[PDB]
Amino acid sequence: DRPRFSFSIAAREGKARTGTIEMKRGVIRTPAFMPVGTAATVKALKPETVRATGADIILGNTYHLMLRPGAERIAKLGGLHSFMGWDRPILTDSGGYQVMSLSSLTKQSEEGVTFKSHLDGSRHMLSPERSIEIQHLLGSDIVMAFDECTPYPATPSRAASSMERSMRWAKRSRDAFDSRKEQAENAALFGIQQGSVFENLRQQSADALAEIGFDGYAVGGLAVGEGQDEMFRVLDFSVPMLPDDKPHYLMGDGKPDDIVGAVERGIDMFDCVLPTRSGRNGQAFTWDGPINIRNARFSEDLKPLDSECHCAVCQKWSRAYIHHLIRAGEILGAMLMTEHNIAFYQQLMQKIRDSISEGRFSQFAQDFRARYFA
Amino acid sequence: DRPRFSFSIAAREGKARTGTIEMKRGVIRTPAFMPVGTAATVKALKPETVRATGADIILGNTYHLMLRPGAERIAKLGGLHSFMGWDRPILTDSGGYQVMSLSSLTKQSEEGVTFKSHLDGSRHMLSPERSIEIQHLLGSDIVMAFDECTPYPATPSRAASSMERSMRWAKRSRDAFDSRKEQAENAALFGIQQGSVFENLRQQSADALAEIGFDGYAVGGLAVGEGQDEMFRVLDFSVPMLPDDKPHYLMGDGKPDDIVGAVERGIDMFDCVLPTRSGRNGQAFTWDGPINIRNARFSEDLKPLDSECHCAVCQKWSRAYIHHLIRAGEILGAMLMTEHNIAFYQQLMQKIRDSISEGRFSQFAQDFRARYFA
Ligand SMILES: [Zn+2]
Ligand SMILES: [Zn+2]
Repeated sequence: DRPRFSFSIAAREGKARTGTIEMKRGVIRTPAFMPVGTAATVKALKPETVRATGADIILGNTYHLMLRPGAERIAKLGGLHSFMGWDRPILTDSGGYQVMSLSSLTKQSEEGVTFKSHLDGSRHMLSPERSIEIQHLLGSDIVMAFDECTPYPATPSRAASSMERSMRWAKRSRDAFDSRKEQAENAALFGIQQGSVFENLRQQSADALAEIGFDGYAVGGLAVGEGQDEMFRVLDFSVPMLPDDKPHYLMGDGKPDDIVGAVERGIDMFDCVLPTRSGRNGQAFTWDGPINIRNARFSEDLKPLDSECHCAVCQKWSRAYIHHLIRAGEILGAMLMTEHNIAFYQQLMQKIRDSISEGRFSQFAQDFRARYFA
Repeated sequence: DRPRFSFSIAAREGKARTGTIEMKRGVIRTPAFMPVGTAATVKALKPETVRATGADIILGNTYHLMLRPGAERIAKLGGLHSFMGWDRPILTDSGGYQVMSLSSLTKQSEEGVTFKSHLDGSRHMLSPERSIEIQHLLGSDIVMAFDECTPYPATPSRAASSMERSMRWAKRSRDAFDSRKEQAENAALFGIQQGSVFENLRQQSADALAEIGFDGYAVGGLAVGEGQDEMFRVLDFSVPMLPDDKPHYLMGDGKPDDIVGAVERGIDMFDCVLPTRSGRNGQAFTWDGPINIRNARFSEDLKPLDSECHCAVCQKWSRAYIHHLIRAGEILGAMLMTEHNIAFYQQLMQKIRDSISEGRFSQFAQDFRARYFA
């Protein structure tokens, strides 16, 4: 019934857009938050719970999956969707970022990268061709081109070199994806803009990616230490360089205010790990800003994590109980914190979508920030 | 509507019985498996999931709760049921066993015991009066008398001394419970038979407890190293000493075959920790015996944990997936293993209840053992 891929914009306000991506496995409402699944699980949540929070799509980490349980093994078992029990779209990253951040003994070349697993020191390889193949074996719906990441800060020369290599690799990724009929006909492929903080390099990258042609365009290389002011400054000039009629995906971690500002700058998709990572460490998001539930001030607080949140956690349990669970190291604490935090991010996305649709997003952003930072 | 406490026996076969305990917060089907909640949580499960597995009642560990978050704190917050979100009956243990097993610097006397917390070395006290008070503060439905445990093996003299002290403490527990109107009118009190492996001491203990009078009678002091043959030998003579018309509660850990044999000997209630403890360590129960899901033989096994199990885990996920989760140390692995194992124990209890009701329990026990140990 549904097409391989169709992005439609229903409403706009300034640079912000709201709409839908239709794919074979489901519809994705945009702007979208895509919860992160590492090794075939969204931390401490059954897939049905992830869906109940409002997620339309989740991310799978290729690097983690190729190490454990293995890409070929997942294919033999019927693919990632079947394996983990999530039947809606899955976006897979290329594996490259985690190779840089997590792996050891990395050897980089124009062909790709060889590296040692951080788990057992076994040797592995990634390349544009192999990354696209692994994403095929997983049965990914949205496949990411394999690129070479640029650390922050980067000199103009190094940023240019890595961007140029990334563009050559974007073409190789495109060709690998297209040559595999089943993948080409059923999945989508996104390209990744590079260029660090440099406007000229960002423009060259956008031009190269548009010439190749992709179903969507990510902004890569941000959220890696430059800070919000600089990230926003780069997004100001970078997002307008990308094709307007395709989704714009900001890759990287983000707080609620990062998401709001990025949407104001034309971003349609987010993959923030913060709500799945920081939940078990005690951080809970609320409309009045984040709290750390471990703080002693919550030990006898009968209110829910957030006073307005519609999630199941906030309907049933108190701050006092969750404080106890997290302090005690109980698994249920991680379950409840993670469900609430992902649900909070999804409610943020719903408010963003509704406000853009109603032409009051700028007001929403101002009201959101005033209260969140009060 | 329902009474404070009413135990009714609907059917019998040999020493085995099936029936119901009616209490204000709900009906408990017997023979019953009562999943263990330590510090106000059944490991890795929301209360609704615990209920979905078939549990009618759960256990709360008094020792753990008095340390964290504290009994007075739980009372201030509205009681244990409200705190953790379980609205059905809760049985609380007295705290005594864990004082012996887990605490340090224990000082025992005829008055009670003082001890240091294993968490932070803070000093605490338990006595018949204080244990009953803590169970009141938690809002327990079934309160356990506070006793003095007897290690295995025990000399006849030491077993007699501890049994005699336990009987004096049973009277003190009875009086403390009765003097508190709200507790006496709404909760039930069980006494605990002691006497180690000695028939004469078990008889003296049963006589003392029956003279005092309780709503139910536990068999204490077993499942502590004597092994199944000896446990069954002691149950053979010990259970018939207890009043026939009240529930018989075996305190201690147990495998599926321990439960079946104990029911054959007249036990009505079980509190086995094994399914909540061993799940995250890899052990899954099946009708063909236990398996360890971490074993490499399961890495590509698409079958559910058990071929007949009706639990949600066995409807949705494969052995291969759960193998991966447990090997990877993922929280979802513990969630799924624990849900399946508790559900397996509940299905065992349902088959036991149905077979007794139908006068075919002896056949069920034989068939169960033949297959479980094949
Ligand atoms: Zn919530
Ligand atoms: Zn099952």
